[PDB]
Amino acid sequence: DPLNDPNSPLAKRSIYFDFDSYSVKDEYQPLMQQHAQYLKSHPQRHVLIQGNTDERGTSEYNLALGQKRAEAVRRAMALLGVNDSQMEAVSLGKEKPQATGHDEASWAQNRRADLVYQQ
Repeated sequence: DPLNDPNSPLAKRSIYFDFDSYSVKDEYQPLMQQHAQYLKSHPQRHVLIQGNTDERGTSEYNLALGQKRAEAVRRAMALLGVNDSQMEAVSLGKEKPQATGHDEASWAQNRRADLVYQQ
């Protein structure tokens, strides 16, 4: 399975965002296409799409922002013909920071949406 191959273009599972943005930049079209193709061709495969934010701003603000990030990714794959039934958009807000520093580098790493492929 390509989903288990670390050299497959499918190994890349994170989309990053600008400050305060939920726009999925153009550079991510081929990655969305790769994942979409995998999904459409494997009807049984389910992906959890988790939106994350950096720590700046309110708990509620960043929960809402994280949601919009996960939805932006789902939507981009929706548009490529993936069934809604294989996709779930959720938000972790600022609660699961991947980098734990308090600077531009850590924040940028946390303004992120991950494709979490289900067992």
